[PDB]
Amino acid sequence: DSFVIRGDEVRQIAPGQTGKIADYNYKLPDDFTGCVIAWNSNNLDSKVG
Amino acid sequence: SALGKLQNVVNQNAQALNTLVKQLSSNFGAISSVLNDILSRLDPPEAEV
Repeated sequence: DSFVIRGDEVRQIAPGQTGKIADYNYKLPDDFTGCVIAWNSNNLDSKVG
Repeated sequence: SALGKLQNVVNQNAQALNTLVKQLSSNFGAISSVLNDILSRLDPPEAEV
């Protein structure tokens, strides 16, 4: 699964986590197994305007 | 005082039952001794702890 979110929300992506994106956008099962990969994208996903 | 033999059985049963009932009001290390309060004060990931 691939998507782009804000900087402070990288911690919210975990089982048994509560938040606006956690509740209304993306929810992880409590028994989730796997790995999580995230990286900054200022060089690609940033515009002066 | 002739019937101590039959009184001892009743006393032992009542005292064992009383101890079993009274054992419910113990933290055992948890924050609170009632689980209804626990379920209504913390998120599940530590509520289960």
